[PDB]
Amino acid sequence: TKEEAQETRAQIIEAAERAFYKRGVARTTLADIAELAGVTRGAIYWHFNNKAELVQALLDSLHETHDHLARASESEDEVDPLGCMRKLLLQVFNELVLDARTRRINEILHHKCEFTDDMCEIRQQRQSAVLDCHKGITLALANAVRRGQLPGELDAERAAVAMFAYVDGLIRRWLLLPDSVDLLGDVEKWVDTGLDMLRLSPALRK
Amino acid sequence: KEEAQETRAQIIEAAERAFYKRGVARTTLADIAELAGVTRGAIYWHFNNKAELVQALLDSLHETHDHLARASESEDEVDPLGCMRKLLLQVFNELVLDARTRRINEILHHKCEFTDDMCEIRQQRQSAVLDCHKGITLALANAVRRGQLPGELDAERAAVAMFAYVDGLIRRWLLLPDSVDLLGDVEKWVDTGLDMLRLSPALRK
Ligand SMILES: O=c1c(O)c(-c2ccc(O)c(O)c2)oc2cc(O)cc(O)c12
Ligand SMILES: O=c1c(O)c(-c2ccc(O)c(O)c2)oc2cc(O)cc(O)c12
Repeated sequence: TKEEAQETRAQIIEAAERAFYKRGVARTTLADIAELAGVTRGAIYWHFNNKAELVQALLDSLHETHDHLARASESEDEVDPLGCMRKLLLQVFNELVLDARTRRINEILHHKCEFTDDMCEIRQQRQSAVLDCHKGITLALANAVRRGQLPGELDAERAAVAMFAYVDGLIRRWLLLPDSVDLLGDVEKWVDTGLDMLRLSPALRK
Repeated sequence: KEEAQETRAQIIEAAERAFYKRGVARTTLADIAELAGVTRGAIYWHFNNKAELVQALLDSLHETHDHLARASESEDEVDPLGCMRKLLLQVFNELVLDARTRRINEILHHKCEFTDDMCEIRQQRQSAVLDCHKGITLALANAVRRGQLPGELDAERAAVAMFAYVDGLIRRWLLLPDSVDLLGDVEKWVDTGLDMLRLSPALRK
């Protein structure tokens, strides 16, 4: 039963990471993920309708580790939301450098996953996630404005974009040129540089 | 002319269409040649492989901006920061206004995988970004050797932070266009980033 279904789902997802990583999403089909996993073909199709659905499963496995700190950062009851957002970003960067799984998935998302008309769902998916992530940072930022943590007149919306843009470019930079930027030693300076932009930038106000 | 000089240009325009439609990984020279109306032999004449075409698209982005870029990185110039702000203004303008620039960037960012089959693509991108970094740092060095940026700021970590902000903003606009108002609020976006290189203590040491 159940136990055995939910072990081969883990086996499928794990061969998917390895296969998308070696060969990229474009030219890896479910047929090939099946063989690496050792499962059958019908195993995969019961589990995952198609490739876009599997890509979304990997992208979802990234949320688990950061869950708690993000919903706390976002609740208007919490009294130190910018410190919750700070500590999230520290955990996001640490996990990236320490957890090879997390780094591998991010490198698939960033450097091995094309947007083509062939599978529009991958693009669509991604637009949702960045919108989701946008919705959260905004609420959290608004919370920091009320709590007088960041300038009281701040554009929460444009600040959320600046910040997402900075964190995303930084992750991508290090995925590309790791031995350049020591993300694990200065990790505090990287998170803080971005956060400074939100409290000091006049361009982000009004 | 002779035979065509601008067969090269016609192959490049077909490469952008092929790559934009179906992405770099599953585009062959045969697709590109069929699309260009020439033979594969005519392609190998200008290019040894696909990675070279990808390189040519990349290199074509530096043409419009190279003047404000060269002006920013020299000592002679009076206004180094104002040249980075102008360059970045032109970068964001060309992107929103030119479809070709927008398509080349959407190819680079969202339509080109880094794989073992073609490791020259990841390599060419590393060098391109390292090249860009040497530049940003030189531009940031003379600005601090002036009234423009705080004294003894780590030129290099601010170079990374800025390249990262801009690169992430561009990619974000390509993903969700009608969410950044990239054109019109242009001034604010460029400045949000440049405010970062002064105002931020974390960028100091
Ligand atoms: O939660 C966040 C998050 O996940 C990311 C992010 C960006 C790219 C990735 O590849 C990734 O794994 C994470 O940026 C953020 C930036 C913020 O200011 C606040 C956040 O809460 C997140
Ligand atoms: O010249 C620059 C440039 O080109 C880009 C850039 C980044 C990502 C792209 O995808 C792109 O097309 C351009 O960022 C910059 C950031 C700076 O601080 C200074 C610059 O001079 C540039």
